[PDB]
Amino acid sequence: QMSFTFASPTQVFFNSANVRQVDVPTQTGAFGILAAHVPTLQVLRPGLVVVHAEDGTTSKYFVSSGSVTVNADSSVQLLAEEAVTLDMLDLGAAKANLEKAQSELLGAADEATRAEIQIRIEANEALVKAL
Amino acid sequence: DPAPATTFAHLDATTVLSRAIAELGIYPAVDPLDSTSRIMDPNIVGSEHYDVARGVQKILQDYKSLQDIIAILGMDELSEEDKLTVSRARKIQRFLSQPFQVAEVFTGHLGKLVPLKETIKGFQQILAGEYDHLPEQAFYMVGPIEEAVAKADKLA
Amino acid sequence: AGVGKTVLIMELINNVAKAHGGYSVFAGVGERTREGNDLYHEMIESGVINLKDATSKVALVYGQMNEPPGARARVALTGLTVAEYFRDQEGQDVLLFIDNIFRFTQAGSEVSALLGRIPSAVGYQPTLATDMGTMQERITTTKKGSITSVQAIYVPADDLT
Amino acid sequence: ATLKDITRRLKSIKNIQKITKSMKMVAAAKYARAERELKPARVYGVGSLALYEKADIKTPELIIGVSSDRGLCGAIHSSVAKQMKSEAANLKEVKIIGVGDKIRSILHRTHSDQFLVTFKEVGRRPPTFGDASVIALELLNSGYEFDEGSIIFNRFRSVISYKTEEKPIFSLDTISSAESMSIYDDIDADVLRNYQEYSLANIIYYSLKESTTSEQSARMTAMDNASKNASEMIDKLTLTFNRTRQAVITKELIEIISGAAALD
Amino acid sequence: YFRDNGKHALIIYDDLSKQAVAYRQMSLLLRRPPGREAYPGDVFYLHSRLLERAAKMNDAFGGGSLTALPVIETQAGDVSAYIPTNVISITDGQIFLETELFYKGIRPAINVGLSVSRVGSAAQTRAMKQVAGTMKLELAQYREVAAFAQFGSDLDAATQQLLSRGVRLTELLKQGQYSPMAIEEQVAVIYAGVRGYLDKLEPSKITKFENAFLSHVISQHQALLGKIRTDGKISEESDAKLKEIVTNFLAGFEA
Repeated sequence: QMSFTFASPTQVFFNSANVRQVDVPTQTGAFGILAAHVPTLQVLRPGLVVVHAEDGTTSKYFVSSGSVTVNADSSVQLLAEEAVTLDMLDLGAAKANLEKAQSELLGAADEATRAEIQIRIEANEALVKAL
Repeated sequence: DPAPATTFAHLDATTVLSRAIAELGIYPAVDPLDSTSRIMDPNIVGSEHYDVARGVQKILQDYKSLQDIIAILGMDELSEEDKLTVSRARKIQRFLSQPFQVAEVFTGHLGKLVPLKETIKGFQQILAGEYDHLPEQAFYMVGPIEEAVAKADKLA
Repeated sequence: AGVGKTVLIMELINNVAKAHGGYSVFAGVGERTREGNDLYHEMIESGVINLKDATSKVALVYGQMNEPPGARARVALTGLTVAEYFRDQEGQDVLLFIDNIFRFTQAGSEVSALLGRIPSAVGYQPTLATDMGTMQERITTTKKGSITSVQAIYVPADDLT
Repeated sequence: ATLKDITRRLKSIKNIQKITKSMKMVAAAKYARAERELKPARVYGVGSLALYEKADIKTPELIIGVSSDRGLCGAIHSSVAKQMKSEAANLKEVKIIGVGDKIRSILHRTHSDQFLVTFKEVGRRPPTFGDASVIALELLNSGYEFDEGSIIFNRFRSVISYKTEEKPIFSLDTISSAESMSIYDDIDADVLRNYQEYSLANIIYYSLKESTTSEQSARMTAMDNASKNASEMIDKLTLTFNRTRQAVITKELIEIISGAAALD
Repeated sequence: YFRDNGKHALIIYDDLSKQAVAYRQMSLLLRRPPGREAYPGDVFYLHSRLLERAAKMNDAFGGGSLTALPVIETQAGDVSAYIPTNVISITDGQIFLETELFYKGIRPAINVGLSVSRVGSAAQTRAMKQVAGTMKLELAQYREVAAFAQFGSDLDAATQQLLSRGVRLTELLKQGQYSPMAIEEQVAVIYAGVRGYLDKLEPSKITKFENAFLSHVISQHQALLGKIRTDGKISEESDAKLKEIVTNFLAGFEA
């Protein structure tokens, strides 16, 4: 088991819940968080939290960013800046956003500009993943 | 009241025993912003007296100004220097509290009488904030400042 | 009032009068004719005013504002006097409704004025007290009944001492 | 001070009193709001501390306190003001940061010189993560990092208590790189920093919220006492009132009687 | 004379205060002990004696009346004054006016809170009564919550409504100088507000509405107005009719 604390500022989704495993889009990339945990620190990327709750059921989220905190403990802490269930996101919009993102990039011309835009692209695209 | 009002003209030293103060328990119960003496002067009785007093008179005077705002507000969100000073003013107040040798029966307390110098000293010190790391009540019903000191120990 | 203060009063008048065989006096002190008029009708209305039998539980005395103060000044005493009748003679434990005795007081003060008297504080009639003492001391329980007072009182300027 | 004067008093005092209560409710309402809102936060922020909670850090070396923008609440300010300074002697790279300004307004005396930056608005606008990030962000860019950073905030506990609490902020990846902290991670002084980062925001958010929660109840409280205080005073005046009130009359009546016993 | 001629007359005593002065003066000149504030004792009595003569008779007199509007004018921030005291005890309620509202523009500017008709309903129309009970209520709480007029944002919506609503009602009790109305209209305009159609509207537009609306109903629902003038209550029919009118009108007005 792993006590998964999955929370965002806004809410706690899982709170030290004996979830078997959670698959996260750390900025490391993907990652399959299992029952006990490494002392490891991870950074969250825009991708999904799929919370394989020790019961077969798994909840989905897309998380933008934040941290997973990977304890020596079986306690796993997803502190997502925001991780939302995709439920509250909209595909149509996603497209529109991505379009914009892609539109913007083209005039993004300071590294930072590019980068942020790219965040949008990347992000928006990454919403499209599961939207 | 016209009667006293007139009277003042004839006075040279005014002793106002102040019931408010009395209510503060204090015996001495005077209020010297009231109790004034024509002959209280930087002149007649030294400026030290006057000044040490003026600071006091002042501080008190200010304090007097403050208690009312404080009455609502407390001094809580009101400047600490003031807090200090207020407390000091008060301490000075307390330090003025002085036992009655005659009325040891009445007071319990055993009279004190303090020659001038130790008087000066006292205020100057308290004024120096030197004393102030101390309890207010330490200053209560003292004799010379030492006695407050003594008392401070006895407290803490 | 109009809460049914007066009603409450009526109910009370009823209750004692009933329950003890007691009775009531209504002394309309500096009475507003208007209110007593209104009221009149209310008792009538309430039927506590019995008119077939005027065996209402109350004898009504009204001593309105419009009457000279000098007159108004006395009406309680009057009431008292009746009530003594009822008390002693009629054995009764009278309820004395005095309404508004403050207005009595006030009348006293007016009275004083005319009487040119040096009066009590704020100009209040001097003898307010002495008047009161003898009167208030008249109100009591004998051993033949009691004259129990219910006093409507208006606290002047809502000021009390 | 004729009745008039007094009325000036009275009038306004009612108002005050009233106000206090009104404002009280207002405050209390906010306070309530903070309380609820504190819930996820508690988790979240407790979360923030995760690592650290699972991991001691040190330095031979961002002292920062957290306050509200405004007073008219408890001794929140006083505490922090105090306790930052209370520290401040001890440490090398002495530099201080103040979030809120009821600390800027008290811790300013010579913190006019030892602040690094200071932050304005806190409450009167409920704290957010969003915000937390903001203040966090620029905070980074600055050559002050840890002198060992500490964060001083009001840990709410209950409406009866908060504790100005403090934690230390290891604003160095580096020793976190060092130590056994070396293998509390087993994965980069990069992302470290980007957590060091993130947790600074998380905590900031957190802190902010605690701070404000504490404050809001203190203000609420503050409004309580005052208005009672108000009440008694009114009462006292009211005597003074009538008395004098009559006094007038009396004096005047005097004047009448006398002047009517002594007209031309 | 009118009263006894069954008829109903209205006397405006504007004002006994000045009379009192004169009289006092008179008294004093009479070298008589006067009373409080140098004013006579019977200046009440005098007047009590006067004012009791303003009355509504029984039927025997044709039921007549003399309706009295005595005036005593606020003692520039006081009314504790003797004569007021008196009068207060005499009159059958009292209309406290305060300037401030006037100054706010809130005209009329009454200190309603203190204003009283010790009577009330006998002096009413059901039409009015039916709503007015409630109105009184709406003000009452509103006054209570007007307490916290500062804001209330930071508190509940209900009460925020009450404040808005209240403010709206204020507009309804507002009236210009040389602008008196008649009853149905009055209730009419109250109905809208009391049906809270205008909460969305802001006070400024209330007035605006009201006129327009008024003139509107005057035009169209003149039909209805004849009836209402008749009806003495508000009629179910009228309610709906009114409402429908209103809603539509409202819709136009707001539009």
